[PDB]
Amino acid sequence: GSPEETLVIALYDYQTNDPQELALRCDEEYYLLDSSEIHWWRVQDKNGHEGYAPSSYLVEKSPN
Repeated sequence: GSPEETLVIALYDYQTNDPQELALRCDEEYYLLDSSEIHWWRVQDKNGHEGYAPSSYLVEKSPN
């Protein structure tokens, strides 16, 4: 239960200022890709949209 990839939940509706960031929705979650880093958490939407996301305005969801 640690494929180096989990899901997160956006506490607040964070918007993207460029293809670099990923638009987040309140209550919604995304696919965590690069969690090892620390500067910025990389997330991916089920639509194939990825971008840097603030790990601060969100929390880990873990599998199951």
